[PDB]
Amino acid sequence: ECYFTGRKTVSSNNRSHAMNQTKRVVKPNLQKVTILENGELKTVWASAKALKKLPAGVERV
Amino acid sequence: FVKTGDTVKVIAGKDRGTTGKVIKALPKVNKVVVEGVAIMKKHQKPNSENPSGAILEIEAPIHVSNVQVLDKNGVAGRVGYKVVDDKKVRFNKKSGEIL
Amino acid sequence: MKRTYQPHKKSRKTTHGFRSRMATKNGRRVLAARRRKGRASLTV
RNA sequence: UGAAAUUUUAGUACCUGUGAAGAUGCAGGUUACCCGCGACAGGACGGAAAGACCCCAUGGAGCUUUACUGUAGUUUGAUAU
RNA sequence: UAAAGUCAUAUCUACCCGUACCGCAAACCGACACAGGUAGUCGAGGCGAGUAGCCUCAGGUGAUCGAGAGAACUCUCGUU
RNA sequence: UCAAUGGUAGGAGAGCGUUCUUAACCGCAAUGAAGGUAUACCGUGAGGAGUGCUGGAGCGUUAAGAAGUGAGAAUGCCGGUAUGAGUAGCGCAAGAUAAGUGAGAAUCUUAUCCACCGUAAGACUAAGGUUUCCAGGGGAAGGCUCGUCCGCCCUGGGUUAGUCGGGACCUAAGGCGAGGCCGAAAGGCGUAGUCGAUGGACAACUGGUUGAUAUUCCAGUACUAGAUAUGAUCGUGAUGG
RNA sequence: UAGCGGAGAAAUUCCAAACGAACUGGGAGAUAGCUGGUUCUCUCCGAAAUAGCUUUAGGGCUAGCGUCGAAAUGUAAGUGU
RNA sequence: AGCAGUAAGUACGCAUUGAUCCCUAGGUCUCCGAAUGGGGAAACCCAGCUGUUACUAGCAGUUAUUCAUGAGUGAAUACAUAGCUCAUGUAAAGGUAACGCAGAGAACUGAAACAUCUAAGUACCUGCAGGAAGAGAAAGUAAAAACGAUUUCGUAAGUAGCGGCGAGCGAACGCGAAGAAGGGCAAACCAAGAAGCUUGCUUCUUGGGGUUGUAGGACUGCAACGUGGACUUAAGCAUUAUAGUCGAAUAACCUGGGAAGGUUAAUCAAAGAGGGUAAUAAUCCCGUAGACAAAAUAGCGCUUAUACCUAGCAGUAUCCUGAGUAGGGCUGGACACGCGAAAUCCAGUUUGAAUCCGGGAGGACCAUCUCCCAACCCUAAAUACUCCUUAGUGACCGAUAGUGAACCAGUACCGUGAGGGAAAGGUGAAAAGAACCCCGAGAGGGGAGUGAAAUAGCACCUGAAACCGUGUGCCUACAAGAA
Repeated sequence: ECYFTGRKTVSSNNRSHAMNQTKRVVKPNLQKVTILENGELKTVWASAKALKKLPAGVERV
Repeated sequence: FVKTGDTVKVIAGKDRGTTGKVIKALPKVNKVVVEGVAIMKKHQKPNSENPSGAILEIEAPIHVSNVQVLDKNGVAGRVGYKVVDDKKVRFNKKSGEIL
Repeated sequence: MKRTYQPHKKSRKTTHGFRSRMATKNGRRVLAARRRKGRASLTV
């Protein structure tokens, strides 16, 4: 689970050929990273969308 | 009522018109033992406090409807009360007003 | 022959004591069903 | 001292027929004082068992498979890391 | 480390729960004063290897409707 | 007058009875409402009143409306009563007499014999039972029968520890588990730690004692640990080893 | 160690007087072309048990077969001889 | 004006001086339990600290955790950091009637079977909340002038649609009614500080600026409107719950055990609602209609300055206006929408703008036109449901009903457990409950007496029905019946 990436592994539902009414489990991107040090020094998970928008504003946010 | 009391009429019921002194009403009973009135008698065993028994002229209580308080000239009715003085003044209607 | 329950005191508790039933967030729920009904007792 | 199962109620015989096609109770005919009591089992298609055999249900379960659909799982490749 | 120690010495104290009874059982668990089950420890003599028998120790018990009559029959026993 | 009137599933029409209906209409009722009961009336039917009696408070009318609304019958249900049937059984073992007890004794109590078990059918002790123990009294039910007896019932007492078993010690198997781990969530895992005896640690044992408690009450002997009172002396010596 | 499960010297064996899928509560008065049950009084009229189709044959959908009402009476059709 | 809950049942007593009682507030509040000093099976054990007061005591309090906030500490390793310690803040854990929201989410069914659908995103489960919640201020709908946030209801209307186009599911628009409130911020800028003080800093902190659609603000102009809205503060006013108070209006006769019934008369009137009373009451009582009453009590509402932030306005130097954002690919889902011509929105994943000459919508989409300005936040009101508090209402129901439960019901009882789950009210007006006497071991009876009544005698009104009877007139012991 990653906090500032928003949501979690959130449930969904699977389709098929002439769909058979099934289920999926949505998983986001899971990366434990520790990028910046503002007073941070804090390891935490992240998602790759938030990785590519680390240079959006994510050094303190 | 308020605490009876005095001689008290009995209009309806088994003994019409009978008047008799009261003090002992206990209004939670909602029917009043009055001397002379509703003459119960008990065939009691020859036991403690009466080693013969067989006769107890204790008398039955009769309902508030058949209690009728008179003011002191023997005049009953409806108790207008609290009306006159410091805490409370009892009286009946068409009455000589005394308590 | 042999029957089911020949319990001892540890046996009569340790499934149904107030902390046992209270423990797992679940048995206390069905105890609260037993309270919202409110039968002769609670814990046994 | 004292129950159970039990059942339309029935003072409920026999033969020969008849009949949802095998009679106690029906037709014809026969024998039978009334009521019991101790033992017995041929019936009363005796009970107890909405057949566990067979069959049916667009009935369900379980099992099997190279039925059809899938699922996880297993193994590619893409692609952010 | 100075009586913390420390022994003599002296007299007090020493908490809380459980403690009765039954328990191979009419209280247990077998709906029952039920013909089951139920730890463990001891468990006499006499013969007798023997904790098997068998009769009496110590000990405990008469276990719960009976009398008749000895049918047939039914079942446990003894014969041929 | 003529013609019609077997009739199931079928369909149409009509009417009865119950209850509530604020309705009104309009009475009854203690001289007896309702309801019950007998009844030798009437009505095509369903149904209706009359009288006798119980009985002592609500009920009836009419007309109309509204309906949980018209009872046999389903393993219908619930409650009661049969039936079989005075039959089965009376729950694995033998008592016996005399005397008491009482009102009433087989079955209660005693005496005296018999009998049985006796590696038990003894005693003592787990779990269990949760007062069943004992004393006195009683016999509504219970006792598989009786019953003065009782594990039945009323009342009252009865269980005593520094050393007995546990806890104030430790810990397995295990459980819970702050930290942490992962996980829609709840959660599930788990380091430290924490409890967890059936285990390992440790002082008391003889005699007497009741209706009943005894290693517990007390005679005798202890020992364990601490205390305060008291000549030490540097001593204690840890979670480490 | 708990049911989509467990255990299992394995039979489909057991999982609290008891299991090829445990027990308790809810869904949910699951469902049921199949069984049973159906309650007051009268009058009048009065059946079918067949065709056609149907995963249909012990069931439905029409049509034939009743009943009542209405519109006229194809200007008589009907039904006989 | 007696008290001495239940109710007998006793006793010391207690009390118009004012009790008992009613209400309001305060008090203490055993233990467990969120349960929390530590352990622990619920009614436990063992503590530590601080004073107490005495003891190998006792008392009183402090000592669970997480979070937040400080303070100190300070390892590898110098600072630091982790980590540790202390202090402060119920915060906050927890119990929860029903409604909500959000996540997670089936099956059975039905489709005459069934794989698509349905059931329904419902059953369940978890979390988050309040008195309601969400809900919301157009990056909207619509299509011509057409309006102007939402919400609920009716309508449109099963209309448009979708769908093994089966079986089904299913709108919106517009209109009608209720209810009818929008307001901030970041941004841009301006000022202050501190700082990359690497100077001119181009990041942070404070306060103005202003929240925008026909653009709006900043820059140049320039106006003080009460405001839950530009302060839903405090002070008075008023009144309600929260104790209750007063409160009218009648006599006789007949009957009976008893009148309110029948009969004779009279009254009242904001009270002839209803309930008791031995038997049906307006005038007997409670009451009732009205009319008064509360200090404390929880409020509601009105007036007051204050409890504070807003306006118009012309012009447009340039900036701003909500970036991984819209979008695009794929996989989903919701939207009536089942991938379809598929809109439009929201997810994962990937790619990625423009930014006022802008951008978006107008059911693929390309131009013209209409409307709007997202990608920042809050918003009462009309609505949903009651465990609850009364005020109550009944063509509700009368003890198999009515709550499982009118009764010591969730009781007994079953089951180890989760669970299940019963049966039962009525004497008499009043116990006035049968003194005594006799039978009887006792109970029970029988007399007496009791009461209107004793078939009325303690599970007692009324008492069928099956069952058992006892008496009774007739008939049957040569008979083989749906009786």
